[PDB]
Amino acid sequence: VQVLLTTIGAFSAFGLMTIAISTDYWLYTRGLTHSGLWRICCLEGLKRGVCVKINHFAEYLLRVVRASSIFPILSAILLLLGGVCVAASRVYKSKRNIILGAGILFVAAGLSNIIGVIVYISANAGKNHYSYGWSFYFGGLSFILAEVIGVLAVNIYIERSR
Amino acid sequence: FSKPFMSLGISIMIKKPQKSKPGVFSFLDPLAYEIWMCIVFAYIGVSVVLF
Ligand SMILES: Oc1nc2ccc(-c3c(Cl)cccc3OC(F)(F)F)cc2[nH]1
Ligand SMILES: CCCCCCCCCCCC
Ligand SMILES: CCCCCCCCCCCC
Ligand SMILES: CCCCCCCCCC
Ligand SMILES: CCCCCCCCCC
Ligand SMILES: CCCCCCCC
Ligand SMILES: CCCCCCCC
Repeated sequence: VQVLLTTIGAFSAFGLMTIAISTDYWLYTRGLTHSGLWRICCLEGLKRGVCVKINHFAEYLLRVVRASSIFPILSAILLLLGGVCVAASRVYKSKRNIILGAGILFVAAGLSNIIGVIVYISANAGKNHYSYGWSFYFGGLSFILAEVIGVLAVNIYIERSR
Repeated sequence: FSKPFMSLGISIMIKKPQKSKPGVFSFLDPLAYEIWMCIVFAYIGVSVVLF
């Protein structure tokens, strides 16, 4: 039962996190122009449809991380590396040690996912009422489902050893 | 003219401040909404790592 709830969760967390970083509908500011991750597409900006890329230019280390969004992407890279580790349960089975290697990547992506928001909120503010769009809440599901998949992958490793 | 039957003067008129009833969640003011959510997500993150 739990052996199948992990492979379906890896493809439901990686395929869901790659969408949150793709569509640029994270933040809604004010004309009302919806924001994004790498570029914002303006609306009601003296033009019908305009979408231009943002220009970000020892505090310079935070600007490059916000521009080169590696933390919200590194979590997706670890989700696919862990998604193929649990896929190694059929081929080259009876190892009882490759499942533990997936429980580390499933939680290491959650640490790099919460960080990708701290560098995004601190750089956002750095009156004007701004809200979070539906595309920003998708990234939140990429962290909750990253912990349920991190408790279900290690629990199997404990049962296999016991 | 007769004796003044009423005294007056140039006065100031400002908007009366209302009671300003605080919200139900007024105790969550010293920390922003982003801080409270980040604490919860860090709370579950530390717990899973500790397990
Ligand atoms: O890639 C992403 N990982 C995420 C993890 C959490 C949230 C989030 C949610 Cl789900 C609700 C309310 C505030 C939130 O972010 C906060 F920083 F706490 F303000 C967004 C995320 N996006
Ligand atoms: C950035 C260029 C590709 C944009 C793709 C948008 C896909 C939206 C899917 C919405 C699903 C709810
Ligand atoms: C400015 C160029 C932006 C290109 C963004 C590519 C995102 C690829 C994500 C792959 C995740 C596995
Ligand atoms: C949404 C499906 C994945 C889109 C990206 C594919 C790889 C692009 C590398 C530049
Ligand atoms: C401001 C709306 C969210 C409040 C969350 C309070 C969490 C308290 C325990 C961390
Ligand atoms: C064996 C079930 C573990 C559930 C953990 C949930 C963490 C949010
Ligand atoms: C909108 C935030 C709800 C928080 C409920 C309590 C979480 C521990």
